[PDB]
Amino acid sequence: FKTKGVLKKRCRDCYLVKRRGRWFIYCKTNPKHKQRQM
Amino acid sequence: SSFSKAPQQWATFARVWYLLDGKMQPPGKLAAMASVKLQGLHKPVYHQLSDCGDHVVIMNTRHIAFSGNKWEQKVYSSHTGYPGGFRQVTAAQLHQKDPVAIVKLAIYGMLPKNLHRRTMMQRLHLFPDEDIPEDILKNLVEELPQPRKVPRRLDEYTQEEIEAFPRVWSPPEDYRL
Amino acid sequence: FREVVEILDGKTTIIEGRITETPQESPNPPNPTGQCPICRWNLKHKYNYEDVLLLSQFIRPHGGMLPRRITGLCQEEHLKIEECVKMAHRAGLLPNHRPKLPEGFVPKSKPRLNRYLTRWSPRSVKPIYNKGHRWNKVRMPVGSPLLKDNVSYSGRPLLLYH
Amino acid sequence: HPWEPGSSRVGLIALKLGMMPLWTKDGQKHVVTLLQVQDCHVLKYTPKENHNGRMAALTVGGKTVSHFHKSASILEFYQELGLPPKQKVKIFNVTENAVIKPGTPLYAAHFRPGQYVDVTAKTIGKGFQGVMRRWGFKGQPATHGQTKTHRRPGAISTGDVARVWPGTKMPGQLGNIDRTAFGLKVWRINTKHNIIYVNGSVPGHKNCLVKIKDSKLPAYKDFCKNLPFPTYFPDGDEEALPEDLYDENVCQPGAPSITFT
Amino acid sequence: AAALARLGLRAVKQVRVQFCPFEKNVESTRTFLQAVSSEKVRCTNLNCSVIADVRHDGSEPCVDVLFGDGHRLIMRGAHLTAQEMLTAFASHIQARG
RNA sequence: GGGUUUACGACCUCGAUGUUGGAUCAGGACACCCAAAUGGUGCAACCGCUAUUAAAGGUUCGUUUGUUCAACGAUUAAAG
RNA sequence: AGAGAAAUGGGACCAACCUCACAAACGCGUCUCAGAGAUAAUUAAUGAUUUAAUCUUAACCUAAUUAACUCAUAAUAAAUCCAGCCCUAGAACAGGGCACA
Ligand SMILES: [Mg+2]
Ligand SMILES: [Mg+2]
Ligand SMILES: [Mg+2]
Ligand SMILES: [Mg+2]
Ligand SMILES: [Mg+2]
Ligand SMILES: [Mg+2]
Ligand SMILES: [Mg+2]
Ligand SMILES: [Mg+2]
Ligand SMILES: [Mg+2]
Ligand SMILES: [Mg+2]
Ligand SMILES: [Mg+2]
Ligand SMILES: [Mg+2]
Ligand SMILES: [Mg+2]
Ligand SMILES: [Mg+2]
Ligand SMILES: [Mg+2]
Ligand SMILES: [Mg+2]
Ligand SMILES: [Mg+2]
Ligand SMILES: [Mg+2]
Ligand SMILES: [Mg+2]
Ligand SMILES: [Mg+2]
Ligand SMILES: [Mg+2]
Ligand SMILES: [Zn+2]
Ligand SMILES: [Zn+2]
Repeated sequence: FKTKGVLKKRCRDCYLVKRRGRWFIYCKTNPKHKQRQM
Repeated sequence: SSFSKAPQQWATFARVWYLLDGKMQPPGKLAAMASVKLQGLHKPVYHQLSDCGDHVVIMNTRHIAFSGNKWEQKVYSSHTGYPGGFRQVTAAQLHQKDPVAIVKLAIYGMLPKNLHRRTMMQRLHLFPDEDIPEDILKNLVEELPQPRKVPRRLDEYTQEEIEAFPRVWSPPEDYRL
Repeated sequence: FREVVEILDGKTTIIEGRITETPQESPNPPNPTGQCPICRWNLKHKYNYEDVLLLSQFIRPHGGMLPRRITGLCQEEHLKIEECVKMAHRAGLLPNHRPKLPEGFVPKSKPRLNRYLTRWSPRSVKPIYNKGHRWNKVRMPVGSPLLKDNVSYSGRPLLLYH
Repeated sequence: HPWEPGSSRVGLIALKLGMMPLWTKDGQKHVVTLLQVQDCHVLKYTPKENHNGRMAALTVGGKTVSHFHKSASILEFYQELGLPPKQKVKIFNVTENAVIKPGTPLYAAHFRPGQYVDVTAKTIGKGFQGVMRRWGFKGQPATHGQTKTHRRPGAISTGDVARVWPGTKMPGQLGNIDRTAFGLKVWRINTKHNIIYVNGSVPGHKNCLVKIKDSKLPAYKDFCKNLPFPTYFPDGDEEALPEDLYDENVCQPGAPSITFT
Repeated sequence: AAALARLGLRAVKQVRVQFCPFEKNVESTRTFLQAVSSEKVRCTNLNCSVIADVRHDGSEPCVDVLFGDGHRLIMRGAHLTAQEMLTAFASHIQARG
């Protein structure tokens, strides 16, 4: 996970979901694309 | 009207015990009327130097209701005086620990900040449920109306009211719920 | 309404669909020329989270919302009704619109705290430990800003942050 | 009543005699403290709802004292009970099924060889002691120029706080306070003299009254199953216990002078 | 078709869709047939026999799956959605087989 | 965004707010050095590098130097 | 995953060693040190808006989960005798003993 201010999908398999009040770019193929909106 | 001096004085400055249901009621709206009745601002004979103050018995404190996300947001901060003794508890944790503490602190904050606050707080009786001793029950005079109208649930609605309410839309027969 | 039923008779699975009778719209609406259900039954800026008799018309038996393409509400009314159904579910109205779990109904937990006009979810909000001073005060949101257009008979605006 | 898994037993009030060495069969040498149960009697019983709402309270008295130095109320209470006055009076939280009738005697055979106990007593009071002996503070150097400071506490607070905190360690009373030693193992029970041999050190000076009870540690919560549940009744068995009940590892005085193999 | 291709249909013997194309409730069954007879579903297993029975007066569209566990899934689809039939068939295939 | 360094300003004190380092005692912040729970790695393993949460508790002994620092010796879970 | 040992710190204590020309104090010496809930980050189960999926600032119950923090639990917790004399109790005042002998 990388805590960022601006989330952006780095590939076509990244999905944006709202959990625990925050936004999260989750990626199953490339786990390094995990982003968390601060 | 044509009373003697001592009974007239007694009748005028007599104390009254009010009852207050706190089930599904906001603690601040409870504390408003509680503090008014505690100070005596409901008497046209009121004065700050007089001891005019009525007793308030609030029941069903455990069943109190908080608006919004206050149960998880509102914190209560205390300090034991010792270094490192600063505690901040969530309202939900404080309610789970001591049920009366929420409305107690609400009324304490709504009361005036003079030395009479402790005296008129001694005339406040809070109970978590409908379990009031007989000695206190035998003192009650009237019950104050609840400040918030509790809305009914869907199961608490009568079939007559449900059928009287119109169906605003028509679901399709081929849809599956 | 359509129901999917399954029949197991000796390693033979039969999936069947059964259509039952459904209630229709009331015959006399007050504004028949309105394209929208709410905005033609004149309930616009009238309902709230307490109006369960209106919020329960279009929801699934498990508390879920119904699609807009199936219901027919205008987008703003759909969002308002979605937030109102969320607030009712959080406040405790509509208690029979939950899934039946006979294994999970036995292990009782801490009693449910009574609440109403809850905007966020109780499992996502963090406690405000600082609370701010008078000039910079961390206000607590109450209700939704989507219901700011409702009719105010008293004339005072609704305090959405307190 | 029969024993239950969530039961609590009553305790005793003994006298700290002294310390003795005690060897175990593996060659190790421990130190035991001798607690003599002189006159232990259950004085009164307070019900659970009238004491705590969770567990009942049994009051136990210690060794006998003189009638001529007690007050009228204490003397009236002991006259109504039927016993001479006791010196130390303690309260033990027991369960509702382990209650005993007030006025019953309690003996050291209440505890059995091999068990863990809790021992409460007032520690040896050292009076108004300095900060170095009370809190273990380090002093200043002895002779490298220091002037009249070799045992002072030094700085007590910070300049910005403009005050000192309530938890400030400062000279004062040291010792005359109640402390509890946890998990002391019992090795030996002398039934003739009513003496208990508890492992290790016991708070308080010798010839002082000590409140002994079962160990409330979570590791020894269900040890009371094999012990006499209500108490030790010497007249119920109608058979005298041995003079000394030892543990399974204690080198008894009469021993073959164990040698390794 | 993709959800079936990512399922490993190797454990199915015969799938027959019997319907009448001149009815008003055969849309779901026709799309079910086209999804279960796609190219990916063909190439993931070549031992399966996909039959499309076309009648005129049957008036009851249905599907029958006999797979090598000795199992028979029979679904008379007159009001079910194609998506629901697909999910049911996929869940049953992944449960038994 | 913070107010740790140097500077800038000259607002409180010049009928006195005693000025560096050490000894004693430390309070607190977290922008966590250790200990704890995890995410990503160009993470094979042992070692690592980053990021998230967490401040109840710890954070060594010596030579030189008045030294804070700094170099060096031996360790520690770490020597914030 | 399973067994032990030790150090630090909290609280205590002299059977022995050591300081020890008072009977005591003392370390260099000895004894003991704990259960439940709770969470933040982060994982998955069911499931609509968005009849698929989706840990949910969607409801229902969910489970694996840091340190804090609270609570089980422990300590104190018998009021109006106190002249004098002792004390392992103490600056004073307090506190424990004074019938066995
Ligand atoms: Mg002394
Ligand atoms: Mg020294
Ligand atoms: Mg000098
Ligand atoms: Mg000197
Ligand atoms: Mg000098
Ligand atoms: Mg100050
Ligand atoms: Mg500064
Ligand atoms: Mg500048
Ligand atoms: Mg100036
Ligand atoms: Mg100027
Ligand atoms: Mg000056
Ligand atoms: Mg001056
Ligand atoms: Mg400090
Ligand atoms: Mg942090
Ligand atoms: Mg670490
Ligand atoms: Mg620290
Ligand atoms: Mg120690
Ligand atoms: Mg779904
Ligand atoms: Mg998944
Ligand atoms: Mg407690
Ligand atoms: Mg006395
Ligand atoms: Zn990606
Ligand atoms: Zn509309």
